[PDB]
Amino acid sequence: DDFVAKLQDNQRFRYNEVMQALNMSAALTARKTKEFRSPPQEQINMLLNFKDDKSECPCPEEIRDQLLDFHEDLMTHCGIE
Amino acid sequence: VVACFRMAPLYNLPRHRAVNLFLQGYEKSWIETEEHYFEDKLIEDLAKPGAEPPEEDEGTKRVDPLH
Repeated sequence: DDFVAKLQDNQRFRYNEVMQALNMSAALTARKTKEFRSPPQEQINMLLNFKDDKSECPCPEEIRDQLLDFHEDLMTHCGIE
Repeated sequence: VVACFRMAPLYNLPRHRAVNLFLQGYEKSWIETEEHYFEDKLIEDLAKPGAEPPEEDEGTKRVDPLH
């Protein structure tokens, strides 16, 4: 409930920055906003890709840490390690 | 291209729909990919003859749980 709320707020902020920065590089804006032009399921998939160190996702460290902590708590609840 | 532009990013979507999408994406991206090795311990614990002489057998060796 709150993880998605903060993720949505950040995606609004990044889109605002993209729109404000569109006027300096139009060619960049294409692949820069392909993320916002991607389907919502693909958006979820690409923003939830900070597992491992591939790090192509635009998710910031502060939002990443909350999910990395909740995943550890869930794994402990499941008794995995 | 304006048709792709107008299509709503996640921040326009209602909270519950985005939550459902996040649940699905989290499932595939994290829950499926997470792996732990337990077979070598499970098949060992099952194969262990459990205290058959300690508890009252007084007969042929009872089949182990794996058996």
